[PDB]
Amino acid sequence: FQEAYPPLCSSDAAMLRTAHAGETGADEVHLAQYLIRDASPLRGCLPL
Amino acid sequence: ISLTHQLRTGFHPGIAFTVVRQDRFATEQLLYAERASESYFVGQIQVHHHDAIGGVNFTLTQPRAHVDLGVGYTAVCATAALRCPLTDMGNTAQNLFFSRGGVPMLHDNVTESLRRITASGGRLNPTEPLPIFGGLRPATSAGIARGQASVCEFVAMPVSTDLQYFRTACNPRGRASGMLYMGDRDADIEAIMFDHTQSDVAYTDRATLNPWASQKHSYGDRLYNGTYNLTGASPIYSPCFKFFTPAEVNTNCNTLDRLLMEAKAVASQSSTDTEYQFKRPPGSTEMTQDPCGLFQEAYPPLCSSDAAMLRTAHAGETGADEVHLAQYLIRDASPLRGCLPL
Amino acid sequence: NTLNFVRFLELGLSVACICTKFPELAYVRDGVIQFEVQQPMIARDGPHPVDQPVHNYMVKRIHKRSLSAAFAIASEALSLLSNTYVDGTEIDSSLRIRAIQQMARNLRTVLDSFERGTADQLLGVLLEKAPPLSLLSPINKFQPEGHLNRVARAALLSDLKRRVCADMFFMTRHAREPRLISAYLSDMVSCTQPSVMVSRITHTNTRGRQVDGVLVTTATLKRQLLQGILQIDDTAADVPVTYGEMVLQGTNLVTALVMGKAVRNARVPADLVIVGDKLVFLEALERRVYQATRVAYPLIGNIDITFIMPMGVFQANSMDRYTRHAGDFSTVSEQDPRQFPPQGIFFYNKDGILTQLTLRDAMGTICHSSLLDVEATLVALRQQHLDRQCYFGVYVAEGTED
Amino acid sequence: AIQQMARNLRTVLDSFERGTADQLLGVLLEKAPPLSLLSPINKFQPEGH
Amino acid sequence: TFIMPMGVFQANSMDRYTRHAGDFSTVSEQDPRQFPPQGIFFYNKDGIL
Amino acid sequence: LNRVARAALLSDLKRRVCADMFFMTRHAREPRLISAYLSDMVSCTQPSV
Amino acid sequence: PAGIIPTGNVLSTIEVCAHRCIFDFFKQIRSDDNSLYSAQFDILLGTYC
Repeated sequence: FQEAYPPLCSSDAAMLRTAHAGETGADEVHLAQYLIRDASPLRGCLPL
Repeated sequence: ISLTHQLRTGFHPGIAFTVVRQDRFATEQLLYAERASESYFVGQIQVHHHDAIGGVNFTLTQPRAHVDLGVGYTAVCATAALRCPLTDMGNTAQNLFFSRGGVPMLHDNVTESLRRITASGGRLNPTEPLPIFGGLRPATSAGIARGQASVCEFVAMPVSTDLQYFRTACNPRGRASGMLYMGDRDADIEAIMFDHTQSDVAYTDRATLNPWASQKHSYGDRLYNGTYNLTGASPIYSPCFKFFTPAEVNTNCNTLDRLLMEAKAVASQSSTDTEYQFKRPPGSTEMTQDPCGLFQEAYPPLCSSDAAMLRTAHAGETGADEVHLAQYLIRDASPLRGCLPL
Repeated sequence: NTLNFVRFLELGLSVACICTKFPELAYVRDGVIQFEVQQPMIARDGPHPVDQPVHNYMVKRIHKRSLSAAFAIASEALSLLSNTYVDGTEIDSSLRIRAIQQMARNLRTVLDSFERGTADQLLGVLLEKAPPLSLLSPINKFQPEGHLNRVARAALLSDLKRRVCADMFFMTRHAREPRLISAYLSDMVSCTQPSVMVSRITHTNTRGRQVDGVLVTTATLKRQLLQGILQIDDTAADVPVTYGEMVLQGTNLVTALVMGKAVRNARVPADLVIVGDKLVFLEALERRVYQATRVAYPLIGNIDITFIMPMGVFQANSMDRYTRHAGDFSTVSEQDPRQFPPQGIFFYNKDGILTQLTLRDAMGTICHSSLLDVEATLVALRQQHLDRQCYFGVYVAEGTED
Repeated sequence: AIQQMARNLRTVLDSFERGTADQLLGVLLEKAPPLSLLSPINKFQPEGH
Repeated sequence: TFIMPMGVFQANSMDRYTRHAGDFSTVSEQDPRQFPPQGIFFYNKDGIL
Repeated sequence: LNRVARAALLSDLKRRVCADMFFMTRHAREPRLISAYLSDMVSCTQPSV
Repeated sequence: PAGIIPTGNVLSTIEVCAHRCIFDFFKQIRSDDNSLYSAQFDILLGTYC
């Protein structure tokens, strides 16, 4: 298909995790940083 | 020319638009028929001798005829499931430079530079040699990715528009119309469609939303109506053609039965195998059920004036705020509320 | 491979029609069929006029169609079939057997194609006949009898708008609730009036119960309705096999020539269900017919939906420019870049990609010369009733040297 | 003519048996108080006065 | 029968309270909600405001 | 098929192979889905002579 | 042309084309014409009451 999947990446380690003792964060853009949610086929695998 | 300068730079002129686009979807249907729904007559089979490229071609022809021997309605169908959409839900701007017939501007330099500027930043354009005694077909492209491009026609309106009109099933003309409102006389289709002495029929308070696309000879009515026939030479389909033209009417039947006759599988008014959604090709008989064409209405999709409002930070469903400061987010009111995943 | 032959009578779509042979069809100008239907009354008193009974005379006419099928022959086949008792040698005989073998093998499928396409023509005419259920069922219910005024008719029309907006994809939306699907299948079935009852032999099941219709779907919808929604009544059905031939002769023949007028089982494996209180066929004919042939299947029809979006509207009232919270969308700039009037609209694509319609896309429409075609408009407004008005604001004078 | 007159007379005689039910429905609707008022009258007050 | 008041201004100064600070804020220096109301907003038969 | 049917089909294949990729270790907790798509796998290939 | 036995023989064989202001329909075929060999007929398929 000549495409590529983006995984869970972010420009700041602060926003990549949330303070809830569980899943990771989901806020996409804070002021000028960014967080790209996982769109790869490995969504429910590869434990964090 | 000045409006070209303003729109190219980033200025906002004192005018607002509504976009209209038609989208096609593959559906699976379900039909039920009673027992003696048809008297189906079988004729006598005959053959035609016919010479061909190397030999002969035998054509076997058998005539037949059918009668609906039901006093009422003896068969009913209803669309059931949604398959993949055929069309692309994109942003391809309608070009009015495919049309010939209006009065030209005096200086041909201005018209050529204006067409050249409009061709920049757009997909479909007339070809550069300008074929006289031709159809002004736009130049074909390479292969396509996600379906047939759907054109979007722009209708102007005044800026101070009641935005709550666009959160439900509205009419692009700004004034609801159609044959459906009757009961007293014959020539009340024209009074509903164009007469502004009396108020609107649907929004039962005012004459019309935009007074630039609703009167008998307004700008939108002079531009898109088929009776005036301004865009006849344009080969591309106009998605707001069905909203502005008065339908031909015979008043012998009552309203509800003729509504049922208009509700059947009408012939399509677009092209399927082609790439830019052109006009209806002659000889093409494909029957498509057409909702929201017999009610003269269009549905607003999920749209917002900022990308920030359209999506939330929850890893799930979309945003839900109505207006933030001066922007807006119109929630989806189409029949495809829970389909077409995002 | 060996092709299988489909017989039109053995199909479950055969119950929806009465096929009769008619040799002299090509000489028929018009067909006429007549109805004489009467209606009852009740008697009342008070300020109501007494009623007289009504009789209705309805007349319908035939619609003539056709079926065409082609069949080709190579030139060498003609050459080796044009012998007529001249040959019989041992070299061209094999070629002649190959030619007549291709002849018979081709003619067999050509003869099969009519039996295969009669079902296609019934699907075509039944699609061209049937109104939508979302428009048939409220009219059959919400008006009691008819002859409505403006008001109840307008309320009915609003109900129809809501019903079309709601109940359009009800199979793929409420697929997690099987109780509703069997709840509107009986609404589909108990909404069509029946037809005439005159017949000699009918379609029945194994027990002998008379069938009541046919319900044709796609194969996937047949599977979904068959797995857990509807209940199987039988696996085999009794199907009539003969056509029924009528011819004109004698007094009818001499009338037609002079005046110009004229007057008048098998067991098949097919699954039957019961819906509501009626017994119907349920056929999803996709493997017997329309398989590995270049024709598209009906019941795969398309719909067109029109989408409308405002583009650059600015909310004029200062009441309506409110924020739900204080710090909703803050920016480092000293001036918040959201008070400004919007210039674009963001929607979603077919695949879910975010796209944008900027006002720069409007130059294909508003920057045309058609914005200055005021001449026909001026001609139209100059032909109506105008009153004598003061001309203070539209008149320009000249200086008079003072 | 005689067949039309007989076919007409049969429905006219049908109309009385069909309209007796209409008159019974008329008197029974004009004879019936609502449930939402009859039910608490016969429950809350013992006898009256 | 349905009933609705239109121009009622809550005269008591205690009664003009807000549930939160930034509930419906604006851009201007004076919010247009301390002013006395002049209209009423309700729903039509079809759900249109 | 023409251009547009092929294009919509390729978009469908792209989404399908992105989703239906590890369909036994994603939908492991649902025994109904595995027996549902095994019958899709088996009833998709043509027989032989 | 209907193949009906004529009820009476016509005498006085003269030129009939000249006196065509009489009669209500006059058709003069030269030798033969395919309009004679037309047999389009209308048919009734039964009534239902």
